[PDB]
Amino acid sequence: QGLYVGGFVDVVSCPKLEQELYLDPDQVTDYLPVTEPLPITIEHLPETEVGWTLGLFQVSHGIFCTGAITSPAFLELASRLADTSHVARAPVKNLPKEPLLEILHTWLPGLSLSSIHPRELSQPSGPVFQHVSLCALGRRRGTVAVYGHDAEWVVSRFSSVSKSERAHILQHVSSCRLEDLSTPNFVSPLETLMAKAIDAGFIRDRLDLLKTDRGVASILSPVYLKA
Amino acid sequence: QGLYVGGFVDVVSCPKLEQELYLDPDQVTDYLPVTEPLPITIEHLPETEVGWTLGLFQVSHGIFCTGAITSPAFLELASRLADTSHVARAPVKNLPKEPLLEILHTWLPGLSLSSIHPRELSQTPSGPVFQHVSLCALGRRRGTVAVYGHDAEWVVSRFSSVSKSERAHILQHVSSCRLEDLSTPNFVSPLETLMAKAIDAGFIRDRLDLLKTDRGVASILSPVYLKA
Amino acid sequence: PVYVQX
Amino acid sequence: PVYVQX
Repeated sequence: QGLYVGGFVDVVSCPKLEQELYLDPDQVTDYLPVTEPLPITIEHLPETEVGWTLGLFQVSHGIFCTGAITSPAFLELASRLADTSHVARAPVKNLPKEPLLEILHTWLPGLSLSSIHPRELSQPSGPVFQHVSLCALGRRRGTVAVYGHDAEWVVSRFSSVSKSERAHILQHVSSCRLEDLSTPNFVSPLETLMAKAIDAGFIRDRLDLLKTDRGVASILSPVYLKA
Repeated sequence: QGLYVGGFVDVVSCPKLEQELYLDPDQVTDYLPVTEPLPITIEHLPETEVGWTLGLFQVSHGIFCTGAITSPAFLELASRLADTSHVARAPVKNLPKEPLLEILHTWLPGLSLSSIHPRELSQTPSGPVFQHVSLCALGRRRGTVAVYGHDAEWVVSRFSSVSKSERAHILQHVSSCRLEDLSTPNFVSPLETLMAKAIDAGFIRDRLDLLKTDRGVASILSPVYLKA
Repeated sequence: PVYVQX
Repeated sequence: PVYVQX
């Protein structure tokens, strides 16, 4: 009934490289967890709100996000795309068909945090964590999404998340009545989304990076991931 | 300001692994050239006519197609996509920026023929042999990458596989075609159908590597607006 | 007849 | 503030 997303927006034990992307685990502790709902958008397009974060948590492996995908308009679009997408419609090993989950895994396999520039972490001029976007491929390694209808199942796919950590995360997730969240502001910019999908096909090594990301995240089969 | 497309829809030298894709040069000769306009569509989808072939020709290297992309609705869309796309909008080594050519090279780099099953080519075929040509994310036949351009002579000149004599013949035909007489293509597809195909394109195994090898197979000369 | 698309 | 997207 509900449609949840989980996954890492940062994995601690990845090599760091781009200074602007570094999230210092000793520094984010003061700003985590985030329990106030943050928008979930598509590819950082602010008018594509599709739902809300249910929590951003510091765990041993990194920063873990849970959210709910709630926008009727967005789900209607996703369903229309699933209707003709061959990759969305293909069987998944060991799992029953779930059209919405499969289209999401095909179109938007990646998670991406938007957060304040690291230099601007002073004693800041805007909020620290702004939003989380669904995307074709994350800039940070290990940031593949898991989409599911059962939040316990989604979190349990991450073998990197301990039994203890999972219980904590789900305690919080359970306390969120989805019906109480406000309606996301989703206005489909369909040409902009198609341009992004076209560009995503030309990302060198994309499918290799998605495969690698599943390992970096320590995701357990079976799952609806398409790479 | 014409937008032309050229490329092979079959290259004879390639090893063909699937018998249904084989086109025998010694058999297709009876059915070429096709000079009447055939529709140019997208990904073999209904409601996606974007233009018309100007000629399908047998040449030494394979079967070569020329076409004009003429649909106002399609060209308007492509232009808008080009304005948002990052890949379409990037610098092209050694050539001036052409966002429309670039987006078409990102989105629809491949050509794909629809033709009668080759079991029927041995016989006396039951209908036209050549049905339409589709623009696509990647062709099933190798060497089938498009070249898009605004100058037909420049487009054909990019194929070093096509002889000076073969080019002259082809362009003699392309020149004799009045683009203004062609009917308006039937482009009415929902964009969601096209976007689903674009999404699927990203999962095509080794797509970018095959686009690069197809450029070699076609013997395309740099510089061009091709993205792989 | 049957066509091969592609 | 400047946000880094991701």
